[PDB]
Amino acid sequence: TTCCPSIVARSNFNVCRLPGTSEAICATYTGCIIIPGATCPGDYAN
Repeated sequence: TTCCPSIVARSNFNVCRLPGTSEAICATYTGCIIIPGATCPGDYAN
Protein backbone atom coordinates (compact mmCIF):
# COMPACT_ATOMS: atom_id res chain seq x y z
CA THR A 1 0.00 0.00 0.00
CA THR A 2 3.02 2.20 0.58
CA CYS A 3 6.26 1.83 -1.35
CA CYS A 4 9.26 3.61 0.12
CA PRO A 5 13.05 3.39 -0.15
CA SER A 6 13.38 2.91 3.59
CA ILE A 7 11.30 2.58 6.74
CA VAL A 8 12.92 5.71 8.12
CA ALA A 9 11.26 7.57 5.28
CA ARG A 10 7.98 6.44 6.79
CA SER A 11 8.91 8.26 9.97
CA ASN A 12 6.79 11.14 8.75
CA PHE A 13 3.86 8.74 8.60
CA ASN A 14 4.10 8.44 12.36
CA VAL A 15 1.99 11.58 12.45
CA CYS A 16 -0.69 9.86 10.39
CA ARG A 17 -0.83 6.68 12.44
CA LEU A 18 -1.14 8.92 15.47
CA PRO A 19 -4.26 10.83 16.53
CA GLY A 20 -3.23 13.96 14.66
CA THR A 21 -3.63 13.71 10.90
CA SER A 22 -1.94 17.04 10.33
CA GLU A 23 -0.79 16.33 6.79
CA ALA A 24 -3.46 13.70 6.25
CA ILE A 25 -1.80 12.56 3.04
CA CYS A 26 1.42 11.61 4.77
CA ALA A 27 1.76 8.82 2.24
CA THR A 28 2.71 11.61 -0.14
CA TYR A 29 4.31 13.83 2.47
CA THR A 30 6.53 10.97 3.56
CA GLY A 31 8.48 10.35 0.37
CA CYS A 32 6.32 7.33 -0.36
CA ILE A 33 3.52 7.45 -2.90
CA ILE A 34 -0.04 6.24 -3.35
CA ILE A 35 -0.27 2.89 -5.11
CA PRO A 36 -3.40 1.31 -6.59
CA GLY A 37 -2.89 -2.25 -5.42
CA ALA A 38 0.53 -3.52 -4.40
CA THR A 39 1.87 -1.91 -7.55
CA CYS A 40 4.97 0.19 -6.96
CA PRO A 41 6.08 2.61 -9.68
CA GLY A 42 9.48 0.96 -9.61
CA ASP A 43 11.16 4.05 -8.22
CA TYR A 44 11.45 2.33 -4.86
CA ALA A 45 10.27 -1.16 -5.72
CA ASN A 46 9.48 -2.01 -2.12
